Amino acid sequence: EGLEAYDYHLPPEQIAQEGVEPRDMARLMVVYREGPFRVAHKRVRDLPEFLRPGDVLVFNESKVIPARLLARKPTGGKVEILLVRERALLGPARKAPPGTRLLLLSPKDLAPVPGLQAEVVAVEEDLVAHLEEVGEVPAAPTAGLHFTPELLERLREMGVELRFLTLHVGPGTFRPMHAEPYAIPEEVAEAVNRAKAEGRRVVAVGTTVVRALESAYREGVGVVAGEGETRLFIRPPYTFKVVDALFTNFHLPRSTLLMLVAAFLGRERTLEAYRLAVAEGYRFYSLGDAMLIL
Repeated sequence: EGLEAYDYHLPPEQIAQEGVEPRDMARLMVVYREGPFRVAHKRVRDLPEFLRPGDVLVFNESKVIPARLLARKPTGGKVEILLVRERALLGPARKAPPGTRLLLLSPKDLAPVPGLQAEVVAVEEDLVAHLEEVGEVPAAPTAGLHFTPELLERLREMGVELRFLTLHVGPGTFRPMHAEPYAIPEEVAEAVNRAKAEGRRVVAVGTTVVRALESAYREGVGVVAGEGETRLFIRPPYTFKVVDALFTNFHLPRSTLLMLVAAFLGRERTLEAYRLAVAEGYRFYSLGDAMLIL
């Protein structure tokens, strides 16, 4: 058993190499946690049919956390380096034309980090090129990609709340399960708790949202606003305290993501639905189709 309990045959061909356009034309398998095994073979654009006014749809929007770096040109001039994204390529700070700089140890001794170097290349592209191994201390498709401005508007029009929490990404988060740093806005925490108090559904869009909401839950309080971090491995058995429904991609065999879905939908029912998805020609992974568990 072990990892074999979450295994299934996934034809390599069904792992989407490109997304569908419009994005909400991707297929959507609707499966239920309770009652008899039953699914609806739809498209993401059909989501409104399965939601209702008052449902709270929670998404994650990645927020980049730049890195505060201190350098020094070989000549002697200081220069700040706000490493933003592209790994370690995009940044901006201070003057000094396109030249070369030496990475200086923050605390250590403010001395030149061995081998750590960089040189200003182009400008406003996708503005610097570093060398050596970066110092620790100092873009990726997800379930949300399936939504279009149109789908979002249709959801608003039917009274579905659209709430967004923040997943922190970028150089400013580096430290080295994969820890997940996040932030939940006050209005979001408040909206989720009021919905629960009123018996309204909290619908998670993606497992990142699931992990953040469940990690932010406090007994006697509900979900707390603010920053947080979670390295919790959600897997069977697990009782969800916040998430009432889940919109998520089709995950790879033996993946921890599949394990999280298994905890929400049930391991056996999850494997059954996945086998059906395979047999029905669904596309898998990041650019593939989606699943809605109600």
